[PDB]
Amino acid sequence: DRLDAALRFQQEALNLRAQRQEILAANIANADTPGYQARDIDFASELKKVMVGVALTLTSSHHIPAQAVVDLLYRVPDQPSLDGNTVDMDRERTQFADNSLKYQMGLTVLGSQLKGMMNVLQG
Amino acid sequence: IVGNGNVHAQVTAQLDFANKEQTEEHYSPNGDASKATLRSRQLNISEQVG
Repeated sequence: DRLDAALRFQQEALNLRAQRQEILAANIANADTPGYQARDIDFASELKKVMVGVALTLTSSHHIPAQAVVDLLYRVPDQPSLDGNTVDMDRERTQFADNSLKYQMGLTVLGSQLKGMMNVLQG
Repeated sequence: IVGNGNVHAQVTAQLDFANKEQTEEHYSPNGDASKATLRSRQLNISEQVG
């Protein structure tokens, strides 16, 4: 559908921001686990990958339709801890706040596009 | 062989005067993968060994 193509980029950006938000909050929650590595995703490359499948064929009514079913990069440690935990509070707190801001911005842009498509139709 | 008049026979017949109509449907079994005909197949396999 053409409607999907217009809203594909913002939807994928919003979903990627939510996933990275979950990853950052997991990094915050597991700050005290000894031996836990701080993981993160490269937002731009994954957004390229998602932006850049074959529903199985249903011959009749009984035939069952096809059933549907990111890469994590390690953060470079800054300070060496003794328990092997590489999670840094300041870095991930700033990243968490930034991801929240960008999620809000994506919501704003997507809502503006939908509202414009709506006022085009209203009449 | 027996001769004219040296044989007598009589026949009785139970007949069928009942109108019957029948429709039969048969499906060939496809439980064996060798004789199974397929149109679409989705096989998702995952093995996360730790």
